[PDB]
Amino acid sequence: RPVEWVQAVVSRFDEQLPIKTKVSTEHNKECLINISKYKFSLVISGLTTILKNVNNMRIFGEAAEKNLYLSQLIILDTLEKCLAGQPKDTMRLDETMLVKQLLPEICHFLHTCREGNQHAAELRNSASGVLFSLSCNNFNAVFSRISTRLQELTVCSEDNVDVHDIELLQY
Amino acid sequence: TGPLSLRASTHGLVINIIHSLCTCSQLHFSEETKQVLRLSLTEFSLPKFYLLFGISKVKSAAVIAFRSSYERETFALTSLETVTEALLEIMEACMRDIPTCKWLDQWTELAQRFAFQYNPSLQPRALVVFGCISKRVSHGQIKQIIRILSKALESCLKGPDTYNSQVLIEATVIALTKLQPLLNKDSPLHKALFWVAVAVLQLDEVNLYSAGTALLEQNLHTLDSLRIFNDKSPEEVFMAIRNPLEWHCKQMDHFVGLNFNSNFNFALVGHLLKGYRHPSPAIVARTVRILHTLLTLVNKHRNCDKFEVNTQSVAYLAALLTVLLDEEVLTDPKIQALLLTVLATLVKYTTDEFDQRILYEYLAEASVVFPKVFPVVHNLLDSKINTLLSLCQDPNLLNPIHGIVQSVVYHEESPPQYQTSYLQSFGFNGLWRFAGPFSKQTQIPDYAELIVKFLDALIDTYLP
Repeated sequence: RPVEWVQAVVSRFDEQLPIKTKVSTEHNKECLINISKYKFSLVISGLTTILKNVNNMRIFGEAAEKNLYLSQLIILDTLEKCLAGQPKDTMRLDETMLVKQLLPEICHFLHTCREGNQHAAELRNSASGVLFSLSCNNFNAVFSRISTRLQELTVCSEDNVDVHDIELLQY
Repeated sequence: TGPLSLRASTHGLVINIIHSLCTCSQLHFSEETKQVLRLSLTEFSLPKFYLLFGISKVKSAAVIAFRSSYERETFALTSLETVTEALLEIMEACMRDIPTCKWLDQWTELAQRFAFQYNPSLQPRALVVFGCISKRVSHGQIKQIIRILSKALESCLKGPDTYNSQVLIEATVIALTKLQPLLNKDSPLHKALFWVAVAVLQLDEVNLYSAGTALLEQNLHTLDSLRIFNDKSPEEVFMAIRNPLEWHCKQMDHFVGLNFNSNFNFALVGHLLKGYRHPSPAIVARTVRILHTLLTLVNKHRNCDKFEVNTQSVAYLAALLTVLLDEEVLTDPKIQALLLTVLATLVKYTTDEFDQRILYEYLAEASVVFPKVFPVVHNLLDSKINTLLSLCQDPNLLNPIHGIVQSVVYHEESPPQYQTSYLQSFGFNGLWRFAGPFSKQTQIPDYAELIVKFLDALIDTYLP
């Protein structure tokens, strides 16, 4: 079935990211965008899965954080292009949990604070860009998140969730 | 036959025979005859005729003819054809000046007696010799050849040892090949043998495939020379001769999965498609010539030019394209589906860069042109494309692959228009099975009894 073909496409994009042949993976990336033009749901779900796995993966060594920086930059820009090219028509509706699955890593690993700014200042820029291009479609989940955390500010003054959550209102 | 010494002795015998044939005053030949015999002696001295005679690696036959003083290689009947034709040339050249020598009559009788009686060690050779030498043939002789073919088929079916009967089948086919042009044009057999040829192509044996292709080639050339194609298509006359005994051929078509009833030209291309998987390239070139002459006949029947894309001629263009696609030309879904299946087979089996590239670039366009019937050929390219999509680092191959992927992903809204089993709706199935590579077992497929019954019905209708 062609779903096996598209999953092979996404994995064929994927294997370069444990490493981090350039022209081949560039053609693969533009093919990813062309497929995400028609059906982006499974593409986005797979990209969330891959990005969550990569950022969740714990590796060490100077070349290892260089690899993480380069890989996360690549994933962020590819996700940005696929998110921007998605509305070929007026199709704004996305599943709320699919946004919510995308939500936490983007909302935290660049916006708990300025994280790795000497390398990840532009990563923060790219995260803000994908967050804007997401909230132009389905901001209502994020808006509900903002309301719920403000409600969560109940009593105790020992809360640092504002830099984690309220600052997201900026972008 | 035999060890090195006897084969070298046979070669020395041939050389001494020609040598004494030219250097004797008893025969008093002409000068030009002596010239052609002198040429023949030189051509037998060549290493090519060493390899024909089975002696390889040996510099001098005369040295090892006497080597004691001081079987591994197989034998192929085409070498015997070349040797017998050379000897026939020599014998003809010498009998031209000799009045009423009657040598050829004696040799034909000596061939006839050994050819038509049962002897497994000698009958395959005697059949080929009688084919090459004879200058006349009758209905009874060729029908005896067909009966011998049928009996060899039955013996190959019942017997575990098959090589001996296969050799006889191959010799039978090439004897038919040599004997067809001498036959009178009024015999219907001139057409009927065509079906016999494709029957051999169903027997998926390498030497049998080569012999069937040779029979088909000479049949097409001779039958074109007798001008039966002047007013009629290759479709019409062959279904006219296959009209009575079609029931057995109906079971045959059900088993092979290719119906000549519905689509004649796409049936023939399915058979001839195995030629590209033959190991020897000469058979490949012969198949190309077969496709070319059929394309010319089909196009000139409709008074168009060569390379003219139309309904009937599109299959030959698809086959020859490896060595445009117009929807307005090909409106029917069945024909365009079969056209897609041909390309899917050729991309599945062939594994060379240029051909898979040109066929992928052709196939991407057909996905745009014919998206509804394009799922039918999905599975035939399901694995291979994926494998390339995994490990093709060359951009030029993966770009049409990406185009095909995007074209299918866009058009996934309506699967149930057609399925991969739609080909089983009518007859055509296994067109990917029949174009597969040659099997190592090379065992004859049963339904060969149906071939036996088919040949028997041929004899029963046309001989008496």
